[PDB]
Amino acid sequence: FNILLATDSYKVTHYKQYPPNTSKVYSYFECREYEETVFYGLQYILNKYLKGKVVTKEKIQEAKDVYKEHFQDDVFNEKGWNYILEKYDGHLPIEIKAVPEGFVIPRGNVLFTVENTDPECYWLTNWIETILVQSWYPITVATNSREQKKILAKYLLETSGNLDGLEYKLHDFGYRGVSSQETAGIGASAHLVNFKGTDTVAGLALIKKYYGTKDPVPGYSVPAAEHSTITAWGKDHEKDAFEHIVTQFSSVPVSVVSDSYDIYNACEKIWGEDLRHLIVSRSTQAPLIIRPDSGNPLDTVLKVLEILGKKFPVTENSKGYKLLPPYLRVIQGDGVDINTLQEIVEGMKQKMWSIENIAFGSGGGLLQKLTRDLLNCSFKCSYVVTNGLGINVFKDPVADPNKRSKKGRLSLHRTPAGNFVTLEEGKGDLEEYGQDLLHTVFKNGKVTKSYSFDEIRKNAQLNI
Amino acid sequence: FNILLATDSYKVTHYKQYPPNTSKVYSYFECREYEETVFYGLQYILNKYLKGKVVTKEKIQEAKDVYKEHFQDDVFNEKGWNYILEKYDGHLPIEIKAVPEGFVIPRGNVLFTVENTDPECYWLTNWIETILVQSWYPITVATNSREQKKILAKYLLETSGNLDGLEYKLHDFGYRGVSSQETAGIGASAHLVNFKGTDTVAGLALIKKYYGTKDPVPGYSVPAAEHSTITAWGKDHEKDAFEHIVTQFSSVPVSVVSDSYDIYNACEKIWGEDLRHLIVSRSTQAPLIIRPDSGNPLDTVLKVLEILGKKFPVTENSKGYKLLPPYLRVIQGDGVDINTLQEIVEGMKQKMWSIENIAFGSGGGLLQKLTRDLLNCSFKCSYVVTNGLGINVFKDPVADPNKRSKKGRLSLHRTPAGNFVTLEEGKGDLEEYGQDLLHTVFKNGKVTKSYSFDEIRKNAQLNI
Ligand SMILES: O=P(O)(O)OC[C@H]1O[C@H](OP(=O)(O)OP(=O)(O)O)[C@H](O)[C@@H]1O
Ligand SMILES: O=P(O)(O)OC[C@H]1O[C@H](OP(=O)(O)OP(=O)(O)O)[C@H](O)[C@@H]1O
Ligand SMILES: NC(=O)c1ccccc1
Ligand SMILES: NC(=O)c1ccccc1
Ligand code: BEF
Ligand code: BEF
Ligand SMILES: [Mg+2]
Ligand SMILES: [Mg+2]
Ligand SMILES: [Mg+2]
Ligand SMILES: [Mg+2]
Repeated sequence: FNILLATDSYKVTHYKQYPPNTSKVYSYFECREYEETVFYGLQYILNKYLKGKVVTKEKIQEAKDVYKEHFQDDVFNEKGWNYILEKYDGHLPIEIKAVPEGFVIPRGNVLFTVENTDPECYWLTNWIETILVQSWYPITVATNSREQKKILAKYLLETSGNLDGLEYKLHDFGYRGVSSQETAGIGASAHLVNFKGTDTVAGLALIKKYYGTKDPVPGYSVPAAEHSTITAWGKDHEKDAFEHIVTQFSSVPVSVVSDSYDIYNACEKIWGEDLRHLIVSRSTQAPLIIRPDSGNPLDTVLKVLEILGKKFPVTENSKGYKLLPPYLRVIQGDGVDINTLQEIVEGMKQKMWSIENIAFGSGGGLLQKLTRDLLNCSFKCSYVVTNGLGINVFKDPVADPNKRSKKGRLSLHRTPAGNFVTLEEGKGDLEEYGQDLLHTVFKNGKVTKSYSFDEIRKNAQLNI
Repeated sequence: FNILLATDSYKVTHYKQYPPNTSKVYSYFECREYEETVFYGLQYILNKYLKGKVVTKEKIQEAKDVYKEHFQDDVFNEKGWNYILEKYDGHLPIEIKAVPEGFVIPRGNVLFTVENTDPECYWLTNWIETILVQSWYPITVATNSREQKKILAKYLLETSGNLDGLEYKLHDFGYRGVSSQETAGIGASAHLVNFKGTDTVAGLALIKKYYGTKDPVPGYSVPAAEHSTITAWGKDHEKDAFEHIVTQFSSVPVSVVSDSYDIYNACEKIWGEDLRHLIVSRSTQAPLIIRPDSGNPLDTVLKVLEILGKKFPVTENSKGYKLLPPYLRVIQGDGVDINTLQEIVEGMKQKMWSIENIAFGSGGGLLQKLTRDLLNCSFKCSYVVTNGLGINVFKDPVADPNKRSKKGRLSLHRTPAGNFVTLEEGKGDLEEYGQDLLHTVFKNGKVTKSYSFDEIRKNAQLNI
């Protein structure tokens, strides 16, 4: 990895475009006006990519050679990079202040600020815009996952009177559905801010290396079938496949995909009659988890529940909702996103089924079908020093008021009613609003303040 | 990186679920039934993740300890992985056959097959499903980027009579808007299959290392401003910023973002009057490229062109379309995806503006707003040998015939009309359709067949 080659190409030319006599460029990130966002993932980027000796003679030469060919021209700021190598032994003269990881912040507030600590390095602040803005991704996954947690909490509480098992109700299925190995780990770690169930193994190492937990691992799985393990037995032998698998995993929870040929027949005839004796004997700690995986997600869940409620003893919980026996549960892992998850839990409640009966698995919906535009994540220059005088800078495009940026030096505060406000134009220095919530997390090549994964989960909790 | 920890958790339990005495699992990838897809990116995966000694005593021990805690149990196949280390020096006993990279193949055809080459490693075929399925991402970037080229080609030909400079008409802006560094390199490389203009630098090194080009680099950029480099001058000095920047880059193309406060004023008054003398003196090889960046994409482009058409000497080309002078162009890089790209060029044609006048930048729409479901990318077991008997396997869910999978040993063929057909159930062996078009690209830890980025580009060309 070479930080000199990890920026937008045009940024290589910006050192020639800023006003002459500029000693400071100060910039910030917001989720510009999903009304509150979980701030998570910066600490990964600081440690992986930004800290320590990030400039060498060799990286400067490599970048010089690449850009000469890429631009067909000599624009690369070799002198500038060489200055960092010589003066700071290749450590970035940059200060970053950030809201603590896990904090839940309303849209349109400063989440982090970036400035150069040496007047020579005025061009560096926005050099690293590209890498820092990629923080949009763990923010958005963390945020969208917690929004699904809110829906789940709401309906579980209404239909059952409590929140037991909430943290295992949305399982990460997204390893194959994301764009790379690196994305898989980052995305999976972001979902684990809110939940404990994951099949995206990549998230575990990332958390362990960059954040840390008191517990051995941040996330858990159970044995589960896929279509190749059912279909390999041949179409006439689905029953043999189910029997083999549940007997193999007789003492732990086991998920068994049941829609290879006909989900309704598998529920009613195979699980519900032929193998019923191998199900009713299971423990509460080792249920059979039937997994439908096709058809309209709502229609299918409701029909599976209807089938099972006719073949197995249903109870009615204290809220008046129907409950399968403890040895039997359902996971819907197909077509799951925040919209369809809401549609399913609502349709269930309508039909008097407890949300206790159901869990969800989500791949693409959870980890891939998200953009930097969902929370309008943007990084803008708001303050510069030119000729030793500070000036408040911003954009305000005529045809789009929603692209207006903030002015001057920024700080984030609690309001008297306990909300948040971002103070502009260095007004936080007036101290009318208690103390700035942004803390220095990076300064001059060093990570200066870290958060464990345990503190992040605590910060990101739901109210209730 | 540890391949033992690079699969969906459930697959760790699958070796216990297959029928007893299974010696072969054979699987395949297709873009299940955007009618044609560019096959690109498997070779990156083969080289980075799968080839060579990918199993060591330490990776086995690492995986063992992680899974013990992740499953709260001993499920991990320590013995099977030890067998691979001991028998093959940690090289994967796997054969992969694939269509050549760059090939443009209709939906619902076999793209690659995977099978184990040791009866003991029947469980390994689908172990590596997760990692290979991520090939969806470069396939989908390459395909959607090629779909945009087809639109650009059609309107450029229609408005101008030729395709000159088509390869620079869609510029990659998506580095900040993807989910990771790795993703950035992968997606940017996929875009470079069709085009030559990129600001995502990460794409260059990936191509150079994994594919190779004749040319020093596969992609090019030009100097361009961002809002920080305009706004840093102060709102009253937008002219000084513009003058400084074009004068710094007087002899190369320069892109100047012009919407910081008022795009229409910037075009009509600042570029069209105050700084006009510095524009009309520029070379054809060094145009000013005005970049609007807000407002309704189509309405803004038309209005911008209308403004410039009144301030600068417009000609009419040989097709009857209006053309700006050669020292002046426009690039629209806000809100660009394949739908809005189509709307703008069509709206331009309607107003008699040559597509020669315009280029596009795209970030999220190009590299991030895409999922594994856009081309329905799926990997399925189609053939197993159990007790020495080969059997053709598939799924066919009742409520979704679009999830039906293919049966048996597969091959890809030309039809007599020169189209593509995928033959099932070993029927390729009958020789009635000529030769299988898949080639062995990986076998037993070695990459056995390879393509340069130049062969890939040539394979991925448009018919035009
Ligand atoms: O939320 P998603 O990204 O869809 O991931 C979840 C789906 O992924 C797996 O199957 P896959 O989609 O690989 O195959 P299928 O379409 O044939 O079920 C799984 O069985 C779910 O169906
Ligand atoms: O296609 P996209 O992924 O949107 O990327 C392209 C956009 O990104 C950059 O600005 P940015 O979006 O960072 O800030 P802005 O929204 O204030 O223009 C660029 O100036 C384009 O507007
Ligand atoms: N455990 C599962 O059911 C699963 C399915 C697909 C992808 C990931 C996990
Ligand atoms: N060169 C550009 O205008 C650009 C803008 C945004 C991101 C990348 C590149
Ligand atoms: F494992 Be199945 F084809 F979703
Ligand atoms: F660089 Be601008 F804020 F799109
Ligand atoms: Mg599935
Ligand atoms: Mg934007
Ligand atoms: Mg912009
Ligand atoms: Mg699917």
